Amino acid sequence: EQEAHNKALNQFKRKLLEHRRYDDQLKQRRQNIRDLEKLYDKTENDIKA
Amino acid sequence: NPLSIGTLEEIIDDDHAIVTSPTMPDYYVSILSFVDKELLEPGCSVLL
Amino acid sequence: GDDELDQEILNLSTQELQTRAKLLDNEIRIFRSELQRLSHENNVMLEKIKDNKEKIKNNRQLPYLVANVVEVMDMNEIEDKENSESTTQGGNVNLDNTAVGKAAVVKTSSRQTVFLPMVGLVDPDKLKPNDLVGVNKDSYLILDTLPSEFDSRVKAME
Amino acid sequence: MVLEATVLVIDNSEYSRNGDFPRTRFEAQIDSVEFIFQAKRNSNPENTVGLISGAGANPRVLSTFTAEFGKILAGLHDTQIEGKLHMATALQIAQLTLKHRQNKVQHQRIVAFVCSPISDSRDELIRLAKTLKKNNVAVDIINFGEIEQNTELLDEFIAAVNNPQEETSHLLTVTPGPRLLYENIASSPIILEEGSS
Amino acid sequence: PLQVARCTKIIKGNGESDETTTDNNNSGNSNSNSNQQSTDADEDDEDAKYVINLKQIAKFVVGLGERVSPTDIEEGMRVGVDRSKYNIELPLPPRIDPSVTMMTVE
Repeated sequence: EQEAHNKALNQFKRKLLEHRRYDDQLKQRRQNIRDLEKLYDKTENDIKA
Repeated sequence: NPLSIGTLEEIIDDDHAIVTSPTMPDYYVSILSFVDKELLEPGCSVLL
Repeated sequence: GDDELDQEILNLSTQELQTRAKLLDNEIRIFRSELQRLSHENNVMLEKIKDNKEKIKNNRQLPYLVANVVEVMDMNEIEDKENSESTTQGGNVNLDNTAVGKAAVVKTSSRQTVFLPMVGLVDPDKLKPNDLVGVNKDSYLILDTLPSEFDSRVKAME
Repeated sequence: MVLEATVLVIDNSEYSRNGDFPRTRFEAQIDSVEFIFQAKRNSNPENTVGLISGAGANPRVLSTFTAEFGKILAGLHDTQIEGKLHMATALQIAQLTLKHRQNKVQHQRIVAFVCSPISDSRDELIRLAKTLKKNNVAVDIINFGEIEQNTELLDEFIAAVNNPQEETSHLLTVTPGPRLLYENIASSPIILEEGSS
Repeated sequence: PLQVARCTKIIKGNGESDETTTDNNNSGNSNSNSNQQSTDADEDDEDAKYVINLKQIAKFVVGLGERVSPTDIEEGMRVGVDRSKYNIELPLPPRIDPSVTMMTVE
């Protein structure tokens, strides 16, 4: 390493990965609600029929 | 009452028969109560 | 990582990276609230899917009439302010009042024709104006599609 | 304690889009609602908490008592942040909320956040505070809005309610400066809250 | 009475196509119909259904009863169905169009 306080930046690199994967999960579950919506609308028109 | 006229097409030897009625619908009837199966045999007109 | 590494010992000071990390603790706190919210919402949603589709599954099981389709003549889809039909009616402001969605006329083997509002699960791509359909015998709604009928002597050719 | 039903009164102001807690004060409050909710459930699960807002300009119920946090959170999403909490209307609706439940085995507790300068007449609120002691209700006033630039009217009401009771009111003072609102309410009594009997 | 019918079409238990929810028959058939489901991913299919046309000339979709094996269902075979909700009780000898051949058996 360069620094011996780069042992502490291993821990911050670790959070960084977490923070950018939680961004990716918020946009995943909004695309999963958009799929449970078309399937809910698909079955709701049958209820009206 | 009424005793419904059918026409007996054929008998089966398990106490049943297939009637075709002149009113259309066939029926898988049972030969039960006050009947000999020796007075049955193709061409009969029956009381259902 | 493109922040907080040996790339940024060169670029920035490492006490700025000490304070960066305690702001990524603040932002993943906000994001953690927001993910649990969206899980919870999908837990409400899946049981509203289950609710609708169980109904369809009673109708789906036996017995049901077997019929052909006269024609799909349709009616304009529902999204309008005055009617949503293709044939002009008396009076103004309608959309569900006597207005109806797409139309399929089906001809029975009990020998009649019924104008039913067609099932919104069965497409117009699944209806041809001769197509052999199921119809629910208790209340006439196009239940499914089935393949074209063949007489027993034609089955006996095979 | 435990066996306690809590109504949260969330203030909605424009004193809460101000930089006083990271990333904002409104975002701080979100974390706080949840921290409260988990502490009561984890102790005993026969504890439910619901949420009212001061959104609009007359308080609406978002959610009644529930054991599901996911409910409280979903309704907090639904908000108006230009609304204005009025205290006097919010104590009366909360008392009514408390009288709408599925079981009456639960102690009566209100935790009302106050994040605006209070500007409701003192004289009325004396009467509403003494109405609470005759129903066996306690009220935990979290102050972080009124310390900042305003007279301390809420202090006197707390004293009024205090009498020998199963659940007796508490005054918790939370710093307004940045020190994380969520951590500070967690260390203050919220589950180790005593009677006075 | 059991209403005498006649099999016009054996539909197989894989590629049944009774659910058209997540299947086709105007461009498909697959070997499933319910195992392609993403709606909540559940099997809501019965194996083997059959097309009878009645002697009343009314066509209906039927299946098996409580002890009716699907190994017994043969084309052009007459079957008995319930006079109420049509379901196969007892299969029956094929054909009923002959009946003047029983008089030439000697």
